[PDB]
Amino acid sequence: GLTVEDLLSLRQVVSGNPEALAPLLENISARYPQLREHIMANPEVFVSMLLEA
Amino acid sequence: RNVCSNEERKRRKYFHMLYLVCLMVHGFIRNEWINSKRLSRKLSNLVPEKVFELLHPQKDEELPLRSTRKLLDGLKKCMELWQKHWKITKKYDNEGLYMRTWKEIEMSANNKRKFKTLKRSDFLRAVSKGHGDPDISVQGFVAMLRACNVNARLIMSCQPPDFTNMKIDTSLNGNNAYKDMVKYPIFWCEVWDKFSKKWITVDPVNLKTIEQVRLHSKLAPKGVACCERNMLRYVIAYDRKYGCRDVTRRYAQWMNSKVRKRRITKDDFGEKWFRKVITALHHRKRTKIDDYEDQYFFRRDESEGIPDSVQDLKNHPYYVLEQDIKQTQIVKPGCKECGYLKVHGKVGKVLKVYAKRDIADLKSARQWYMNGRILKTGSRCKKVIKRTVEEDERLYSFEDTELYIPPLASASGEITKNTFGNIEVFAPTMIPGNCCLVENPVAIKAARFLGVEFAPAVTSFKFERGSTVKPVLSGIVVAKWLREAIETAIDGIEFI
DNA sequence: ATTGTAGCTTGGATGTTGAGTCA
DNA sequence: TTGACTCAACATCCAAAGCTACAA
Repeated sequence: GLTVEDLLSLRQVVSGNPEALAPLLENISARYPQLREHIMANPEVFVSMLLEA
Repeated sequence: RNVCSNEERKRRKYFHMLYLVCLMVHGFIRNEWINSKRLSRKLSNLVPEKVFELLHPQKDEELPLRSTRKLLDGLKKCMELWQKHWKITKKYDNEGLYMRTWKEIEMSANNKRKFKTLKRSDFLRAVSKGHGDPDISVQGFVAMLRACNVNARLIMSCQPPDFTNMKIDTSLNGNNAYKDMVKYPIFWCEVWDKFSKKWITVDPVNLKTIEQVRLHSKLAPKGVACCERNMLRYVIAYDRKYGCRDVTRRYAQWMNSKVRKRRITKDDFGEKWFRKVITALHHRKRTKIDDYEDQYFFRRDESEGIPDSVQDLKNHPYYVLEQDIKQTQIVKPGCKECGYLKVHGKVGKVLKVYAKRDIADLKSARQWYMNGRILKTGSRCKKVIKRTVEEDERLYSFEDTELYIPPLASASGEITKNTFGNIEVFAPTMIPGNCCLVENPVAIKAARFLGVEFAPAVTSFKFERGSTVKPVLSGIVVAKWLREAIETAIDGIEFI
């Protein structure tokens, strides 16, 4: 249940700028407490999210 | 001391997972980019005809090895001309994709930084011009080999932060930091050799070698310094056909004893989680090559054998030290040790090593009832153990136990209940065949309101202060034909 | 008031972690 | 440069259906 802007940033970093992962994930995981439980139970959903567009 | 809180422990485990997933997705996407047609038509022109023929030698019946030979020579010549192609190599701006410390990750959020974006087109342009860090270099190389229609994998040694490192201060030695970090690569290449039926390891940029890994690999980092930024635990292979295979086994000499400790897979949950990620990234059907590689991994597993040190046998997936057999375990009849351990530090001191497949777990009668099992007629106990005010508890094996079948409910749906007026239901087995368990805070109030025949369900035991255990009545066992009636009452509880 | 309830101060055995010492 | 010790501070697993005093 994330925004368009964050999923866009995440895909752009993952695809071409993964050296910048550390601070982005710091921000996102600090702003999305729910993400923890999502990753733990449904990692494939997250993967496919990133794999779209 | 120097150990952080448990909250930090869990935060590090979660961040480790998240980071790993992101890295693996990065490898997938980069492997897509590598498949770009626009790029391959350009890189194809870098490989002379002679070399193409060497990369696709004629099948040699009498002695397939000679063909392997010609293949390897082509790969070598490809490596040579790749040096000619690239020319400019850039340094990694900040540790590239080598492992970062927790302190570094903590402070990275502290200070923001401008990041020059790399789009697919930028990647293609950089690879064609021959400009970039060693990672982009090797990636281009894999793209070239693929342009020449050879089955070349991109290999990524994923370096998430180490969730086993529980230190607060995680400082690193600055002396030769970069040189030690770049001593071994993060990305390299694997090429399938159809003649010998093995993956050949190729690092054309960093170590500039080709090897046919048997037991030892030149690419696994060695030395405490080097393993502080390069902890080999997730070596991932991406192929032409968008496959994704965990290939650590090839490059880790001690997968089962050492590496396992440092992997999220060390427990059942992480095992399933990682299998889910792989599957999510594995976009192809199984091939015969997979079968060959699995046989290779199986032989590598067979020949890793018992580890040389006591620590490496703590929580080993296959072996247990005699002294680590729990008080509630026995050696399966007729079995013995499967090996020994020379104890480093004591002359002629030796420990007995058992295969875990040969250790049986025993439980007492009560414990079995807690697993919905009673003892068979004339079962004899296998072990006797103390407890507290002491007490001699007998232990039995699974084979001495039987599945408990509770009596059926009557026609009217009346359940037969224990001395406290409750039914104990610790296992699905323990629900009567013609009954169902309804778990709900108000399932009791509901069944009482309908005046129907039920039985409160004791599903577990709450341990609480004072000194006293308490039963957890989480719901109701009713006959099956009354389920929806109960479910209706439950749904309308506000109206009672 | 002869019942309803707040309060009693999970624990005890066993494993994990990093630091340090030794051979 | 190796690993087997020990130390101490937590963490984690696992048992498995109360008891007293006192206010109302």
